[PDB]
Amino acid sequence: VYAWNRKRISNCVADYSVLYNLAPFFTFKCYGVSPTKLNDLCFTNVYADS
Amino acid sequence: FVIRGDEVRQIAPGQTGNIADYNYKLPDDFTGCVIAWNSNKLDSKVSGN
Repeated sequence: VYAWNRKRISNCVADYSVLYNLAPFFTFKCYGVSPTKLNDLCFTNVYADS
Repeated sequence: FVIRGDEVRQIAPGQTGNIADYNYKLPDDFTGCVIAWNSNKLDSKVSGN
């Protein structure tokens, strides 16, 4: 956890079908928001923390 | 019903999951109850894959 260093991901096409395309990807559901609506929802400045 | 078991929490009724998004859908609040039978030793197949 102490690393906190990663490359930046932005201004990209966040197609959630790519998440299912990867074999070991399992969790993509949001607790408060249904993934069905999230399939085409748009966000700004979203990066995966390391 | 028969399932793996590693993802029963997500595919549980009333919530979205892998198998839940695959085949079976349930209403927002169905009157029935859900019961999961956790087979421990004997009901688990040890020979057939």
